[PDB]
Amino acid sequence: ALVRRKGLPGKLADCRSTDPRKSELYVVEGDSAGGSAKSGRDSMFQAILPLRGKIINVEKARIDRVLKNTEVQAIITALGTGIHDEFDIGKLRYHKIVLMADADVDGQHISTLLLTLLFRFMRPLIENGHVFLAQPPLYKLKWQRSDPEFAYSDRERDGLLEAGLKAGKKINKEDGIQRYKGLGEMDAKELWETTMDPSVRVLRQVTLDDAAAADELFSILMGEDVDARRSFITRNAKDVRFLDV
Amino acid sequence: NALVRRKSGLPGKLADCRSTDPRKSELYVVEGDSAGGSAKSGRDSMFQAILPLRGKIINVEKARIDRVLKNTEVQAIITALGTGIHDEFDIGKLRYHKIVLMADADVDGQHISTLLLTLLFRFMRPLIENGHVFLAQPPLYKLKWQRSDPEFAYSDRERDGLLEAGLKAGKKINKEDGIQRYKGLGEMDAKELWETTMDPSVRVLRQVTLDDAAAADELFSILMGEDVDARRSFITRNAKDVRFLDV
Amino acid sequence: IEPVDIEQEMQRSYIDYAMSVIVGRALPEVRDGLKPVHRRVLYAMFDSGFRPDRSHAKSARSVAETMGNYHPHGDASIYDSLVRMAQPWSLRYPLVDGQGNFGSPGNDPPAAMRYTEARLTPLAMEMLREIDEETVDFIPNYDGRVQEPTVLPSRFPNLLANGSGGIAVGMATNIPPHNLRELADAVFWALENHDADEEETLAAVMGRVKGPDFPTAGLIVGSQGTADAYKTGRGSIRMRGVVEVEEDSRGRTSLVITELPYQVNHDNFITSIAEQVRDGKLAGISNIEDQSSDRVGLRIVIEIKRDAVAKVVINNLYKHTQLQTSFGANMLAIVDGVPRTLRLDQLIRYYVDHQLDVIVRRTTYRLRKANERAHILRGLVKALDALDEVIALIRASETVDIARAGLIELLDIDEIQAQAILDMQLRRLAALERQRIIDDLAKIEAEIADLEDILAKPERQRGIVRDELAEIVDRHGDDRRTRIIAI
Amino acid sequence: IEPVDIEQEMQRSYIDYAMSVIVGRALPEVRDGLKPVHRRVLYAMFDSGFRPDRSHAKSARSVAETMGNYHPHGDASIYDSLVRMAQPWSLRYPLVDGQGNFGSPGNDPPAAMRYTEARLTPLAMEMLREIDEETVDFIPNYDGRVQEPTVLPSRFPNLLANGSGGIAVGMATNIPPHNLRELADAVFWALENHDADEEETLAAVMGRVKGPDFPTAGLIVGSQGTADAYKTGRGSIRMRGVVEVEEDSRGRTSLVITELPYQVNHDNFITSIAEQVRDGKLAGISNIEDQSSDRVGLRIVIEIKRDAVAKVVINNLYKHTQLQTSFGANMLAIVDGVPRTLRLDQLIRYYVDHQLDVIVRRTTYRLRKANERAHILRGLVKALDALDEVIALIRASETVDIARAGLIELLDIDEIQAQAILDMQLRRLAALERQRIIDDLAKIEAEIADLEDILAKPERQRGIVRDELAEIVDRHGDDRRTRIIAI
DNA sequence: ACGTGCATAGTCATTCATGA
DNA sequence: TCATGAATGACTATGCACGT
Ligand SMILES: COc1c(N2CCN[C@@H](C)C2)c(F)cc2c(=O)c(C(=O)O)cn(C3CC3)c12
Ligand SMILES: COc1c(N2CCN[C@@H](C)C2)c(F)cc2c(=O)c(C(=O)O)cn(C3CC3)c12
Ligand SMILES: [Mg+2]
Ligand SMILES: [Mg+2]
Ligand SMILES: [Mg+2]
Ligand SMILES: [Mg+2]
Repeated sequence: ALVRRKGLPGKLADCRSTDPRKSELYVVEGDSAGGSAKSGRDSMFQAILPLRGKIINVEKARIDRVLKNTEVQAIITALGTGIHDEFDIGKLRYHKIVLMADADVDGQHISTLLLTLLFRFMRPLIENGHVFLAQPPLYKLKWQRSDPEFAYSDRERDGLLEAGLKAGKKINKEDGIQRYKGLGEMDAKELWETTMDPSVRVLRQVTLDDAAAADELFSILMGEDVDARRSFITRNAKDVRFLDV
Repeated sequence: NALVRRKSGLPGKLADCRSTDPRKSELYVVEGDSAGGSAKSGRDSMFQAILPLRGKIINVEKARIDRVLKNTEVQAIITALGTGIHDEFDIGKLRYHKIVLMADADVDGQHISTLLLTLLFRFMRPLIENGHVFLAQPPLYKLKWQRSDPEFAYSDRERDGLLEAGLKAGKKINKEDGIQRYKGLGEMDAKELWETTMDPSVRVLRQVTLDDAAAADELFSILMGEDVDARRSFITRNAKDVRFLDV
Repeated sequence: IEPVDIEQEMQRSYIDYAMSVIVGRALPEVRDGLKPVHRRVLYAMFDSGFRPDRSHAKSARSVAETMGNYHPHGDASIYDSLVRMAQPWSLRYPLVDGQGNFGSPGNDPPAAMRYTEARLTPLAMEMLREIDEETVDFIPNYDGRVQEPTVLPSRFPNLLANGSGGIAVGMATNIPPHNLRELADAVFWALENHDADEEETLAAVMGRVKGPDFPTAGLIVGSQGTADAYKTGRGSIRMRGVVEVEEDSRGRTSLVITELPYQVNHDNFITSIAEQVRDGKLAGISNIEDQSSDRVGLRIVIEIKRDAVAKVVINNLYKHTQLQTSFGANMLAIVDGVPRTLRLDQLIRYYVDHQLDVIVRRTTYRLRKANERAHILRGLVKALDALDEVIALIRASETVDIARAGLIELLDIDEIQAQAILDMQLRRLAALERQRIIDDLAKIEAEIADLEDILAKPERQRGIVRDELAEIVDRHGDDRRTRIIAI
Repeated sequence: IEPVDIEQEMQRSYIDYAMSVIVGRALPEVRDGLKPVHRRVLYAMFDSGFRPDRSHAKSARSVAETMGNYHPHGDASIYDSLVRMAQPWSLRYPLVDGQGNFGSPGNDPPAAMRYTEARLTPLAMEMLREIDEETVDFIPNYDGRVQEPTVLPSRFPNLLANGSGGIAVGMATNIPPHNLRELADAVFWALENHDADEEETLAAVMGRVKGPDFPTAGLIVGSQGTADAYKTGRGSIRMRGVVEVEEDSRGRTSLVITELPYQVNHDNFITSIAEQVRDGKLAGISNIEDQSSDRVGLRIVIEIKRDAVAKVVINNLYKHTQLQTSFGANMLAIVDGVPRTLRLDQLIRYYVDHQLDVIVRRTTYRLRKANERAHILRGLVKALDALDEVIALIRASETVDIARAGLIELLDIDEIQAQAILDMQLRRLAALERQRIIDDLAKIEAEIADLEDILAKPERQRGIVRDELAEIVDRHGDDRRTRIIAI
């Protein structure tokens, strides 16, 4: 068990449960989303750490400069674990680290920067499956009489729309289907019922299979060598759609 | 008497002049970062310095002295003027013999003026007595004639007059672009500020005079003091006749 | 260089500031209860079409439109004012429907402009109802490009309903919010008893407006302060949150606070208790835990020691925290451009007067427009009776001016009416279409008589205010939230 | 809970980000030389009517309109982008007419959004010329509420004219600005010699485009870097400011710098000299004085010591300051959704291709619309020829549908034409108006013949681009600013 | 001394590629 | 290390009146 704040980051909205095994840390993109998350969370088991701006690339940046970064310090301090050789998983204050970013490309980018921080400084967190990715909603179907439905893809949107119409439900063509362009646009209720309610949230657990292969990929994509990254993108972007086919 | 100007121990916001002679130097105390920015560009850097003030100035009549001296904006003014305050006031160390207060023509500019004048009268009174304090009158309108040079007006009356004269003279204005109305110094560019408030051959300045010191002391205390009732009754009593002060 | 005396300058400048702040910034107009920033935001959104019948527009658009046309000030503080009008814990009857993060009753700030969307609420739509029928005076905006309303129709007593708080110069206002249904009863009485004097009117209205009704629910303790505010325009109203004592399996007791008095920051409230316990001020308290969530609302759990009495700790909380705190009522509003402290009957009466004005002006506008339509229709009917001649005339005319000038002479008609004949489509020459013109004339002439009748009968005018308001209250009225108890 | 491998996640996410930045953020479209934010700002202002034929609108309104409809991002950085497009030292041909404080070439920041106004410039109006005539593909915006343009008509070669700089992922662009008149000659040649191969075209275009033309004037030293950039798509162009030696009366020689190379901050430049004289590494300098003003422009006076040679100090300034600095040209642009390094002949050709597309599409749209009106006019003429009959028929109809159906039978007419006859006003039955309908039909049929001719002849299409562009250059073209000198 | 609400924005830190 | 330019906003201080 570990004490919760009521010596940690000022931005951290800690949970109430003193058991790390039961605790969760939502690492959130933006002050707005973090604000809404802090309200819609279950304050018993869920803590919120809002991150502001693009995270520093630990692959490119010098070590000392990374340690001066306020956002990195917030993560390292909140997780309770050390870094590199001074890493001690025993001091992990949350056994669930959920990264929650916008569905847009900049959210994807922030994910890669966080995953790079985690893989380089705190790898065991990934290896032991403590790192997760929350999948935010993209659409909210607002039926005239029925309860509203959330969709996490264009396909699901079309499906839920089709099903509802077939079921005799109706939507306004004005209000209609609200499209989310980021977590910052959501209120507390919406975030709870789509990303934080454990009975409905869509989390993805980050697994690490080939460490050596991962090491190389991280260095290529995140490293200082532009040429390697340039050729990699031109080589593999053409086939990004077919990774899971 | 000459004093060094900052060039690459004075306020960071201060855009000092080049002339080391206070007798020939001027300090423009400006409302807002935008206006101060434009002034810094449109000024004559030889004789004119700019000190932008941000936000409403602290009321030295209400706040205790220690709190006033901790205020960054007051510190900027006191430091830029070079003179001390109260008993340690030394006019010999005055860095500018013209202290031009330049605020928006709007109501909030008037308020900042009273706050600055309250600072000056209470901390550095001799600056007022010796006529080193001035008030810049910003333009309200810019008439943009189709073919002729643009004209500036400092009142509704002057606007009407210049409009009538020009039309009578055969000049013409568009009904779209037409007469631009200034709602504050921040809306002006560098050129406009120069040609209406900073060009010494065209600027409209008012020199602050101090006749009855005891009467001034009383008025300052009523309007700016902690006593609300006195202020309330004063306003209700005299606001009715504000229009007729100069009739 | 012109000389100016410091006394003249100071007096002139400060009075100019004080007066505009008083009349044109900090204090509400008695008729609609709105400050200039409020009125200009709402009208901007209204004119922009950001209405409940369409999806939320980005709130930046409401701010920018307000800035560009009506309110020559900063986008930041304008956004703040818009945000406030959308918070259910700030306004008893929100005027802005906000979509997104608009903050919390605690220290959680609202999201930035970019993240939020906004539109007018249905009640705000009643603030602006028929504003386009010359129901209120308009004046030119800050640069004369466009017109803005001096006051809104305000078809519900918004000042009393949503209240107002404002710091001016030499004075300040602090009007609490009230229950719409109770205010309606007061208005209904004022309309029926339109001749009743101030003494009777105050008694009647005070009986119907039981007291302020805060959006945060809670409690009002006592009746004197409420009575003082309505009779004097000044009064101290004691508020309380709601506390419910819970027992534990061990047998430990805990206090659960689920409501707080109006305008008490939840986070500051918790911090204050924390800072007083650890400091050794509120003994008997064992533990403070905020079990609040978006689903259970406010829920502050105060576990107390075994050697502690629940009411003793509760009384200590009343004494040393804002769990019990007073609302300093000061009924200040602008009346005809002048700040005035008002009795409750004066607030109701001035509002009723505004409504009657709106209804008479609306009627006047409709009557004028009806006559214009009737005037043109009469012209068309004349053309139809001599349609063979009218067409032959226009055809044989070399121009349209010759045709028009001829029509004036042919049918003994105005130029406006003649122009309408010319603008008439061949569609309207069909049998049934000719008939609709006739019936429309008959239709309008009936409407004109109705309208003339309304203007001639103050009884009907009052009846309209009543009926229309009643419809609004039936539709948008809600239960009382703040409970009133005795000492 | 679904499992995902870190390599899969990293590769997909980073590639998705890189591709969007590359194609949809940092790099210019070759056809109009615009990044998405630019295009969306300009179209927002355009659609909002913020044009030169109207007064400057508050810039907040342009930002909010861009933000609310097209660009789902923050108000701050959008305003930055709008401001930059209005600065004469940033854009060689400004696309935004700014009113107020938009900053300076030094460290003086622009005024905040609230203080400034903005509208489109006449040239920006040429970017958007006839965009409403189906001249460019439109797509739905970020939420499908409205349509936005994929590219602008760009009736002058904007990419080369205003240049572009952008940092993407895996690559970056740096295209310098050019003199419009020189670019026009290049285009004129490309149009005349439309069959010329790349080798000839590159030679011809390089002869007419003498080199970059920076808004900040200054000097270009040498020709190799310019040639490399046009032949390779990459090249290092040596820039210099302008220095004028002045001799005082007391024998005090001083260097007067009146121009600086592109993208050199005036204040940073002065600071750099000062700090290297602090740190003695520019000996020979006696005093540094910034005599700049809004009236004389840039004027930095560097008084040098008496035992110092002017030319030695100037070379020292060239070496150790940005008085001489190189422009790293990298001609990267998006071509058909793909990033590509382009030769100067490719940049011109791709632009000419775009212009021809625009003119052909415009012509097609006009031809379609011409046919529609002609189609309706043919109906009207039939009605006029049998005018007596038309009226009698409509009269006897119980509805307008019976009247219409009859008109079809009477004159052998479509449903569209008969409807148009029905919508016709009695105004047009006057003599001159009947004649006007006749002549209008004759006019359109003449226009249709012209339009058909254009589509059938590539010669005319090229001629249209030439003549229209020439008109634009004659009106908005200016002198060269950057002087080109040899080693 | 703190809360209130309408008034009077620059500063702060990263990604990303490239050349000094 | 710095500039470039579109991308990812909270914090900071006064006026003003009034009540704990
Ligand atoms: C809070 O993050 C930001 C920062 N900083 C503030 C200090 N901590 C760093 C991590 C981020 C900034 F120094 C500028 C901006 C901006 O200029 C800006 C903008 O919209 O222009 C947006 N953001 C935040 C993350 C989106 C900014
Ligand atoms: C620069 O002045 C301001 C300040 N401060 C910053 C620190 N120094 C003090 C003197 C003023 C502030 F802490 C907030 C605001 C604001 O919140 C604000 C707004 O538009 O809401 C406008 N301004 C400036 C003077 C107009 C503000
Ligand atoms: Mg986002
Ligand atoms: Mg102002
Ligand atoms: Mg603010
Ligand atoms: Mg920014």
